[PDB]
Amino acid sequence: GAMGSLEARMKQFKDMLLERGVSAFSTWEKELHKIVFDPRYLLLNPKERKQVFDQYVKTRAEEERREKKNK
Repeated sequence: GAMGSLEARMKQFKDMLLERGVSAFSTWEKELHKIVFDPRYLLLNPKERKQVFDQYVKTRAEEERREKKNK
C-alpha cells in the first residue's frame, strides 16, 4: 500500500545497513555482528535480505568510491 507493507520492512533493513555501516566492501558475516546486534536483522528472509545486501553494497560502494574511497 505505497510503502507500508513489505517495503517498510525492507526499508528498516536498508536503513540499518546505513546505521552500523554494512561495509559495502566486506564479508556479510563481519557485517552480521554489526547489525545482528539488533533483532531487525531478522526482518527480511534470505531472499529479500540477499537483494538488500548486494543492492546496498553495489550503489553505496559506487558512490563512496568515486568520492574518496571513504576510508
